[PDB]
Amino acid sequence: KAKVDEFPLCGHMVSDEYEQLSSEALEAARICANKYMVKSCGKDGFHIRVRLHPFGTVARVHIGQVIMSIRTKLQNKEHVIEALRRAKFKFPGRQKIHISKKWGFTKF
Ligand SMILES: [K+]
Repeated sequence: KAKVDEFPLCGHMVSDEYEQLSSEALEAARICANKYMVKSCGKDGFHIRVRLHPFGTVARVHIGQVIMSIRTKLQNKEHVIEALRRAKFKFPGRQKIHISKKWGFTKF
């Protein structure tokens, strides 16, 4: 089950570049974001996930496409921003950070 009720604040690393991202860069970024989150919110104070596939491998990203998402308690908003802001260093091109109560999903 997804802790949507307990971790209502969502942070999203939104791509602003079209490009291929290696499994190594994506994992690096997840490590980075995870590390800061555990020491800032507690190993169980959040949920993190890479929204790209295949996840060596290579994954494609489009402009405006979510790369990574974190959910936690409203009080940790600032830590999420810092987690995503650091992690975006493992990826070339430009990335943006979006905060909301929605996790988002692919739709047609
Ligand atoms: K970057």
